[PDB]
Amino acid sequence: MNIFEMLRIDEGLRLKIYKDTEGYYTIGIGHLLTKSPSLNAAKSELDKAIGRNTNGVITKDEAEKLFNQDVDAAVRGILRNAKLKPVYDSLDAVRRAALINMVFQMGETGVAGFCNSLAMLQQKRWDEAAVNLAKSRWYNQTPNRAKRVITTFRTGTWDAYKNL
Ligand SMILES: *SCC1=CC(C)(C)N(O)C1(C)C
Repeated sequence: MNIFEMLRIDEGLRLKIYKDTEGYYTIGIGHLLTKSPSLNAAKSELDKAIGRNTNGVITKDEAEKLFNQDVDAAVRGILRNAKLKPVYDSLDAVRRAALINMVFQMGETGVAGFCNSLAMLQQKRWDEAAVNLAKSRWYNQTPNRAKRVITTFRTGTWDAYKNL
């Protein structure tokens, strides 16, 4: 298991524009196109992202390309963020992947707001961190996914993602 395989399981793969759990136009492996309710706006973002006129449809290679960019961007985002970098650096590689997964899903800003949870993680109080992480809109709206990420932070293993 690794961050790519982990997010591939959590985000799925779809080659046509679809709406994500929040109702937002998305494509590929969880590539958010826009929060605008206009399909035309989403299509424009997609053609820009891919570099051709796609009419709302891309290939698996194209999906994987955006995905690699989105993973890289999440991580570099973490490393440029004064609230996230110290926790990230303090973690082992498995729990690092959990933190990348959160940022991919909710953005740097949403995760930075988890300051109480981040402090518990910095302190390696893994069970306490897990309890605090669940007290969140994130857990309530995507509980199965949140449970997997929280298990990863609690155990520092991939147990929630193997057999899946
Ligand atoms: S969200 C940034 C942050 C603030 C403080 C409460 C000092 N923390 O421990 C972290 C780094 C979580």
